[PDB]
Amino acid sequence: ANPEYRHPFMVEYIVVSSDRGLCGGLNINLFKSLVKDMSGYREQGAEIDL
Amino acid sequence: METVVGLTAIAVALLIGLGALGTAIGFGLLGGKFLEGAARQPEMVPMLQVKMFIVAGLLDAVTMIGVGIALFFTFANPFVGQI
Repeated sequence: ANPEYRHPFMVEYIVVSSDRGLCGGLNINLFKSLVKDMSGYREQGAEIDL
Repeated sequence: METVVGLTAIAVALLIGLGALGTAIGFGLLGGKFLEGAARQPEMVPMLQVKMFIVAGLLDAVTMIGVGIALFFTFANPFVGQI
């Protein structure tokens, strides 16, 4: 309804992990999946903030 | 004779002066809103111009009648013949 203004968030990583033991691969499977996308950003030559 | 002719110059001034006063303020009010609408939706400007001209015809209608009766009182005065 308001085409008069475009917020910067409408035109063109925070990582969650546990604080304790006994995790059945929970954190490892997440870091394994993250490294794939961080490596992809370096093939593109982009800098990364975490 | 002099009173009728003198009071017909005052009639012409009122017919055009009162018309000019209203028309100037009326377009200041109408035009101000045309700029407000054009700034909010710059893609609708073609449609807003035609809609403003529809209203402009209504706004000046009686002013144009008065300015035609004032150029008639000026050239070939209708009240001089009556006396």
